[PDB]
Amino acid sequence: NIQGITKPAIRRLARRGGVKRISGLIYEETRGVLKVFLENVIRDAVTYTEHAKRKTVTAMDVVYALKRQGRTLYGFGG
Amino acid sequence: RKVLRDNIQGITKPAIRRLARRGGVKRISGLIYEETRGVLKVFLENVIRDAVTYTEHAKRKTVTAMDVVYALKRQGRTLYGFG
Amino acid sequence: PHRYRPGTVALREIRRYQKSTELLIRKLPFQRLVREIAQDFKTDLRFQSSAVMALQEACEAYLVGLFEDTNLCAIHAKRVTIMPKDIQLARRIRGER
Amino acid sequence: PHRYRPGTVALREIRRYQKSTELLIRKLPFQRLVREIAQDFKTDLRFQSSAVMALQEACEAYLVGLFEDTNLCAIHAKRVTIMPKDIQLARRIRGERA
Amino acid sequence: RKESYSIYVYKVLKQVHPDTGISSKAMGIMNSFVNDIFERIAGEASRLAHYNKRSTITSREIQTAVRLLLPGELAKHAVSEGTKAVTKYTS
Amino acid sequence: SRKESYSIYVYKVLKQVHPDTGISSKAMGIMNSFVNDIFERIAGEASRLAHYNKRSTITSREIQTAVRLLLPGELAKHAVSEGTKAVTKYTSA
Amino acid sequence: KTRSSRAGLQFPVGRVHRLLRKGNYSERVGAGAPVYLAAVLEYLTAEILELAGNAARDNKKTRIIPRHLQLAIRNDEELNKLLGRVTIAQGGVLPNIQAVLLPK
Amino acid sequence: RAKAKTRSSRAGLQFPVGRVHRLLRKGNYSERVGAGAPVYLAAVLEYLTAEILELAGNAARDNKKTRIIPRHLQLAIRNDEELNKLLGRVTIAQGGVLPNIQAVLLPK
DNA sequence: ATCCAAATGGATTCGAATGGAATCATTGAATGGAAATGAATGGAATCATTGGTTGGACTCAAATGGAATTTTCGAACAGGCTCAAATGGAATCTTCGAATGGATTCGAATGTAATCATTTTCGAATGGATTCGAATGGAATCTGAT
DNA sequence: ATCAGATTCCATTCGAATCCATTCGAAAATGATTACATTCGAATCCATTCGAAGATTCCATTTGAGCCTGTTCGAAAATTCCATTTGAGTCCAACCAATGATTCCATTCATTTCCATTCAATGATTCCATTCGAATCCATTTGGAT
Repeated sequence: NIQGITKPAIRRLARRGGVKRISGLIYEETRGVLKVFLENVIRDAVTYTEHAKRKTVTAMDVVYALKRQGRTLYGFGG
Repeated sequence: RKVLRDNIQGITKPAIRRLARRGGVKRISGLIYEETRGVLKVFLENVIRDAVTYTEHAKRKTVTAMDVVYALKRQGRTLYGFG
Repeated sequence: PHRYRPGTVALREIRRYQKSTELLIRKLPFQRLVREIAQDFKTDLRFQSSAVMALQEACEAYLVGLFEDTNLCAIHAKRVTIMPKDIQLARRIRGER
Repeated sequence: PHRYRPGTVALREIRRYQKSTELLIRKLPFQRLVREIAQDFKTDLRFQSSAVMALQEACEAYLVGLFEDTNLCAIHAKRVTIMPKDIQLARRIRGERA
Repeated sequence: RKESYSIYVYKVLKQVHPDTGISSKAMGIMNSFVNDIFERIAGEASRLAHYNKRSTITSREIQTAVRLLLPGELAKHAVSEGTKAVTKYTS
Repeated sequence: SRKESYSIYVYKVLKQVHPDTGISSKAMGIMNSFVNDIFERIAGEASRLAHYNKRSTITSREIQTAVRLLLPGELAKHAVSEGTKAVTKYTSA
Repeated sequence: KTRSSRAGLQFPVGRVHRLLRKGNYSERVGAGAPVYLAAVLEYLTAEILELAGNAARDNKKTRIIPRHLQLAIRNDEELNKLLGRVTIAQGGVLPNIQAVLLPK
Repeated sequence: RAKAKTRSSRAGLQFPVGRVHRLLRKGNYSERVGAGAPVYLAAVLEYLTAEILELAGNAARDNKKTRIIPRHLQLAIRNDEELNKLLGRVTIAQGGVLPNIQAVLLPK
């Protein structure tokens, strides 16, 4: 599913970040870093869900996870 | 006392040079030595303010090493050994 | 046949996306990616829709800031183009690696 | 007569300092710089010796790590020499600036 | 059941600006902001009491907290309205 | 004029791993900072945990989820071990 | 009869007093602290909402949307410091293009 | 009456379970503290202490010295990958750095 | 491929400051018998989440064509390395002077603990709305070429 | 630079629709009000502790000279990667049904909190013993020039 993150979507993400020109090796390197990030969040998030003795990951779990990581997210309730 | 003036010049070109060595720098541009003193100054200000703020809340006139420790821990530089 | 050169309508799509808040990554592919990454941690898990949305906001935001820092790295090397080497310098200075 | 070419006592002392823990900034100058920065923030202050020492350890650590990140910026731009441009890129990615 | 700052974000919104109303997702952002800052201030306050071995949080601690958390001019306006609000409370 | 430290316990554990070796007073200091730092991280994360789930008490379950969150990888796994060991051994007599 | 009106605030001093007790910050909470805090919260809310509304109809929209909040936060330098490590959902970024990359 | 011994012995720990419990009580972490928490925690602290002290003792006997000084502790942390993450944002007094020289700066 | 000169370790040596035990206090675990909570334990409704299915629409993957940016490669201008002399002022020692901490008390003024009896904020629909998303007409800028 | 032709904003109305703001009967808190429990503003008194200075030794800091080499400028070659068409598909997106899973009670037992009352674990002091921070000196490099 990591290939569901397309070449266009990575390009747009580079646009909003103000990048002129993309190496060909970037999209995979991009896809790498996202994965690490997306793992590290979910693990922590998933840990929160398991402590709660729940099987459904609440958006508050993701909020606590991100706050632990040091990427603080506003608008989802914390 | 005496008047304190221009002590950022106590951070010499040699001392900045050693600091670049232990950090793994082969060659140092000439414009670095002042720029170093730029950033050091900033760093040492932002800590000391916080340090002194702790010292003031304690209603003390003497800055303790623990005030520097709380200060740095605030900054996100945690320091060991002076606790 | 009068049509555009290298790079400038790149700049043009840059300012337009920079002007919007729209989620750039296609949503459900991302959701599938979240679910597969998650099951490898624990199975039989479900996600609040808001939770997937939150993870997408975080994921694109992270990617945006990293592309900023990357581009600063590329320009710093006198080149104009982001290379894996730039992403890696960005993330090593950031203390992520 | 002698002696060694450009680059040789560079690498020699990099090895020299990396092997030690000694504080590289001279002690008493650094002490004044602290008393000056502190006084012109707040006046009639006193300092535990330990508190200055703590400040100097923290400052030298901070600076050495920043020189590392800097040297990687030079090497990324293909040079061998740290430039102010490097220090400012280092501190910008570090989240200390823009 | 259960809580939000929305009614207060709204009151303050049109006391400062009679111009506008507030949208639900923007109201969310304002809520996450209030909550975040609350947590920062009170944490720094509790650390302060602890470092000094005091068992109670007073306006003094909230003040030193604000000087630590808030940058510069933002901090001084915050210390200001803090001491104002407290003094008018004592009346 | 007397203060707490972890020195004796750091010391004992020192004589378990390396019976031939000493520890300098400044090195012991760094170790005290280490214990106290990690204590604070563990307990803070546990406190957040209990609060997010609306419970009034930190239990070994909280300390453990804390440890899984704070500690990286294999370090975390070995810590959960020595912990749950010590707790079961405690609950029996 | 409120403590919030007796302090002249819209923010709820009473609630802040409860949260200070139930947040495990200290065993006791002085009577002046929730007021000072609720105050600093009201001010910070207010300064934000001001910059946000102006950002809102400088695009001539009768509502503050998270985009407006992000413009407000990221343009004011001191707020940008306070919130540097926060991500605002639906925020976007500021339009910025490094010069070296502009035409001619 | 009956002769006590410590809770540190009943879990077989060198670390002071009682003290850890006290600090958990006096630190405003929660209104009450389960009896298992100071135990698990004193375990994690004693374990981490122990792992550090081993890696440091090794750096100390690789440098031909019978006593652990902060330099060794810095060596121990910065070579072991996971400790290096755990302490990433920590600075060790009198720690030194690790010897490292980028490839590109070496004679050609 | 070889000779010179420092330089590089690192072996051995002798003062000494820095350990690491022993001895008394005493602060603080630990004990133990009641006094409150808290955590399931089953026990039940309402949710949110998954789940397919099945239309349209962008949205996406390749393939080509060449316009520019990256690497290379080579000169040349030059900034920073490397060296040695000149003495400054840092490091070190030891001493005192008294401002300011910091343990010990002893007390009003403050915050807490209930416990009711009002007041409020949340909820959740219902009646104006503000904006999304089209539609063009014209700058607006981009463009191959006079 | 204008000419002088496509796109592309880029705004000024347009018609729907997805929401904000307002009104509305209850949980859920907030405020008062005695009446405790206690925190730490007030206050001497003892002692670390820093602060300042004065002196001499020599350790590095400073300053300037020559020159080797990396930084930059430029020009050329190589290619990676921009733009667009076409065509194929996988993303929206709409309810739409059913059922796991959260979630609110409501008992009882188990756990955790108190509060004194002794019993060890512990935490400064002296009181000695021992790593090791400074010295010399040989031997092994290790560079840079014939």
